Amino acid sequence: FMEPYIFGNRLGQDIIDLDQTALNLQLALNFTAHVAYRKGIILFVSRNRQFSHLIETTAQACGEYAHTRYFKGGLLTNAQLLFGPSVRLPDLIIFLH
Amino acid sequence: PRYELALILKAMRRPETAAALKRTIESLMDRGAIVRNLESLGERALPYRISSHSQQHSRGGYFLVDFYAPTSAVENILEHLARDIDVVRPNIVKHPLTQEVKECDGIVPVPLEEKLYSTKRR
Amino acid sequence: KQDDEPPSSAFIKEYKDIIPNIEKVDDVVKRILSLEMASRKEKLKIKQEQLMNKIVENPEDSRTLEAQIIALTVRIRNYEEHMQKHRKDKAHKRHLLMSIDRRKKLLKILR
Amino acid sequence: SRFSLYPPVPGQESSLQWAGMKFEDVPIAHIKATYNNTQIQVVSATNASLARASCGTEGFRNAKKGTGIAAQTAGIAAAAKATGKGVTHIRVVVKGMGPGRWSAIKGLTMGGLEVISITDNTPVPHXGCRPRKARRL
Amino acid sequence: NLLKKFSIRLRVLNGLLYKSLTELLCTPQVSQ
Amino acid sequence: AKHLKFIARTVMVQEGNVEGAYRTLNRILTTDGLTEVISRRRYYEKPCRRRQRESYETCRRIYNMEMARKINFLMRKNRADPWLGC
Amino acid sequence: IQDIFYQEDQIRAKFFATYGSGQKAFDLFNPNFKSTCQRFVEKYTELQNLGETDEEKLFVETGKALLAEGIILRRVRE
Amino acid sequence: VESFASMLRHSPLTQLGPAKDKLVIGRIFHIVEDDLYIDFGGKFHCVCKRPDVDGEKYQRGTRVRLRLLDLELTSRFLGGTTDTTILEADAVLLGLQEIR
Amino acid sequence: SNEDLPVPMENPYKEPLKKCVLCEKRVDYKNVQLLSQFISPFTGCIYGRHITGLCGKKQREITKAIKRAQKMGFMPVTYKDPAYLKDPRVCNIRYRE
Amino acid sequence: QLKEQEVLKLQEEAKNFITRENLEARIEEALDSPKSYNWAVTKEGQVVRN
RNA sequence: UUGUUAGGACCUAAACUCAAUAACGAAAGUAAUUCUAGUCAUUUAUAAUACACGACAGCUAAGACCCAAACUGGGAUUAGAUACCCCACUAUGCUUAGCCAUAAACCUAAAUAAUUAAAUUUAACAAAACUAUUUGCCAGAGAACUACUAGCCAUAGCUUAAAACUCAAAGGAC
Ligand code: FES
Ligand SMILES: [K+]
Ligand SMILES: [Mg+2]
Ligand SMILES: [Mg+2]
Ligand SMILES: [Mg+2]
Ligand SMILES: [Mg+2]
Repeated sequence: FMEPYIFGNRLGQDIIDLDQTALNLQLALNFTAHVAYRKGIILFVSRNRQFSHLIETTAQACGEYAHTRYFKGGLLTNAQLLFGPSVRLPDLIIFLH
Repeated sequence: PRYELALILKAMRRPETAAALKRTIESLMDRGAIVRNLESLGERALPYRISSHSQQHSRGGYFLVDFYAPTSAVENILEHLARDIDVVRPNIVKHPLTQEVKECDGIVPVPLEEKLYSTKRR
Repeated sequence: KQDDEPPSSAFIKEYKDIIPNIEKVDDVVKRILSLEMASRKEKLKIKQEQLMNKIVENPEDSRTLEAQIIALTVRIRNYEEHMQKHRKDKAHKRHLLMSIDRRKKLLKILR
Repeated sequence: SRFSLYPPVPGQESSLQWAGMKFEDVPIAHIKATYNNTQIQVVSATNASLARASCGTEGFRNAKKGTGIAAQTAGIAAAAKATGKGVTHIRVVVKGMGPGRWSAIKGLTMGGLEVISITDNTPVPHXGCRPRKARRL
Repeated sequence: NLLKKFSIRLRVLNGLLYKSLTELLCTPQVSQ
Repeated sequence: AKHLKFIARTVMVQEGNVEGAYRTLNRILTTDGLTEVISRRRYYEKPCRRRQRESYETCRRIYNMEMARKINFLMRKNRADPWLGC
Repeated sequence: IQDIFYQEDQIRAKFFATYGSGQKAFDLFNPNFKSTCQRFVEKYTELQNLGETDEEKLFVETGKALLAEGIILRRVRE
Repeated sequence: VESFASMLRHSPLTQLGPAKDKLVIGRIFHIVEDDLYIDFGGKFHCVCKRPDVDGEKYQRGTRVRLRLLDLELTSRFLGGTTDTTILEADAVLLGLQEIR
Repeated sequence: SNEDLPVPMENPYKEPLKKCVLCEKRVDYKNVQLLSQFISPFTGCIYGRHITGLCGKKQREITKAIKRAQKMGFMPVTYKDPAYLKDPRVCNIRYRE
Repeated sequence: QLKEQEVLKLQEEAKNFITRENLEARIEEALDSPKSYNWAVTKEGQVVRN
């Protein structure tokens, strides 16, 4: 499902068309701004441990939330049990990985 | 066709060996052959003890005779040479030069996936 | 038997038309390239070529039904000679009966 | 300038001599190690019998006749008869793959004979005689 | 496929198994 | 029987180390497969069983070699944790 | 997926086969880095613009031009 | 504004061609004991061992020389529909780069 | 459209396939010196293609030449002739530890 | 052209074929000069004639 | 009798390594070497009441006989084994002429030309799925690889193959 976005194969290494990235990134950044404008909750999520501290530092700088640790089963589908009766779930989840 | 004879002869002195190679090559001609070349490979020790005509042999003279003959003559030639008392072991084969070394690009990798499906499925 | 059997002095099909052009060739060289110093397969390529000329209007074409039928008559007569010596060869006995059946099928389409 | 595992080549000249004897002359110790009995015979290089022994001749019987210690005793016994006859160096041709294959060679060493080489002549047919049927147990 | 694929009588079996395993361990057949 | 005696399957004893010579001769006769041949040739193995075994041995080797390859492909990644604490 | 092969690659392949990689080390952090091979391909192109049609002529002439520049090209068959 | 196609054609990584047995300059960014994580400008970093000679010289930020082998270590194993990647590159550390 | 777009072509940097030691070399039953390089010094047994390193074609060529030589009184069967023990080592086999 | 050359080569080669007239003389030349078909290859695939 | 024999005879039977190979043949089947003969073009699928073949085992006649070996005999075993184990030996495995036509003869996959998308595990396990074409075959289970009929160097056989009867299951994968 990624072959649409691949510019080609440079000697075994797939290259990503940066023109499709620019269009898609424009849409994603615009969407992320309107959600933040409306005071929605944004949660950054990644399991890459090299960038765990960077992503937690980014979320703190933005004013948003980060979950870079082991993700518990039911965190979103069973939030009321895990967090409390009136827990407000995120309005947007950004998957850096 | 073109046949390569491999004639192991009894270890003898040159006078008698030359007589053995004249009698042999004459037989090829008597069977309708056209002898092309005669080569010697030297006297040496046999790889094992060959027993011919009620005598055990440990040393023999190796010779090659390149020749042409009809396909029907190959059988008669070997039959006649087997009755000669100075012939340890005659073997006629098709001449190697008539067969030409094939051309190869290299070793093409065969995948392991296609080696286990063969071994199991059949 | 058949009316025509290639002579032993005939050249093989590769050099059949080349040796005549050469001005002078030795008797030995002619004997090496004759049908005497060739396999039975070579003698059959000469039998087939003779039949194609004597029957087919265009002997250059070998894909016509008449040419394919001629190719199978040479094989059939070859297998019959084989089976006269190898009386218990069951693989070639199958080859003989399958060529006969193939010829009959082609003769039907030709008709 | 190194030792060669490969034996000397018969019909050539070599610098290896044992007790003023060439390789072709050193007597031969024929060990037939079967799964029941281990026999031993020592012969001169002209094929003349000098010593003979086996687990049976030592006095072992039935199952004990086919152990490691039984062949060791047979080797020591073969050495003693050979040592009396005038043998110091032996070429060990060990046929068979039984329990006393090695022990018979160890007994010969303990008995005062010096092994210079170890050959193997276990029969291996190249296609031969149909072996007996597998035992159902 | 491959990944999925991968009294008197006891006296006779006890003695013979011993008689055979001793031979397997007297050579490198199992391992060096 | 017709060949020359003492050339085939013959090792030479170095400095009276008669055990070392024997232990090398066994490694030779085993690497060449004579040991397995002599063992199996004691009783008749029927052609149908011979093919089933040789097929199983081939497939077993291929599986072990690939599993060994994977264990060695990740041999380098087994190192101290660079991102300890995160 | 299209294999990405530019026309310079024909020249670059010959350069690596004849001289290997330039003894100077590639610096992939400099966005405008010019390697020994990239200068070879720039000169090879310049000569080809003049109209030389023989590949052998363009390959040996480019080596001479770089030699004048002072670049150390070793024709390492090993 | 230059197009992406132009950027790729003239990119240093495109000029390198095949990365086997090539020479590149890397930078140490992370050190764990005697293991050096070196960025050579590619997608994945490599991990080398601190050489016995001049070990103290290999500190963070130190530019070094490398001989690339693979840009990514990946291999397909029996019963796998995709390649297994360790998210790492292969290179041989040759030594420090002379500042000059 | 774009001059910088990639051009279809066969891989310039393609690496030549790996040949065997006997690739494009005649294998004759009378060249017992070459034949002896693929048998065992002690038993004389033919080595497999995982030891000789030959391809399928040349492995069969050597096999047919050894058997013909052994059957025609040129080569021994139960060992390697001592006169070829000095020749180079081509087979990946170490009897000594 | 190829077949004409092959015929001409064979005719040139046929000059040196053995016959009843030169049999004894050719036998002695062969005996005087032994031939060797032996040669060996290295791990690099290089012939090593001795 | 045994061991050894770089002693003689014999040429019975079977073909180590190669073979970690996957070739050939319609299937059965086929791998010691050499030589001879030899596989090949029908567009393709589709055939019996015809023709030709058909592992192993078995019969007929004359040979062969190294070894193996139903069976038979002797020795052990056990509360007793016609068993499993040991020894001896036979039909037989081999050859040359005739017959027998049977295997889980199964890759348990009919033979062909497609496609890899139909937002298709379309039960589950096997071997990803599916379409088109032609023939053969199947229609709950036992009765039944049976009875009878017919064909056949077969004569307890082989192929073809029911009914009464009795039940509400039989059967498959997990
Ligand atoms: S790789 Fe070419 S013949 Fe072996
Ligand atoms: K009994
Ligand atoms: Mg026989
Ligand atoms: Mg032929
Ligand atoms: Mg009998
Ligand atoms: Mg009826």
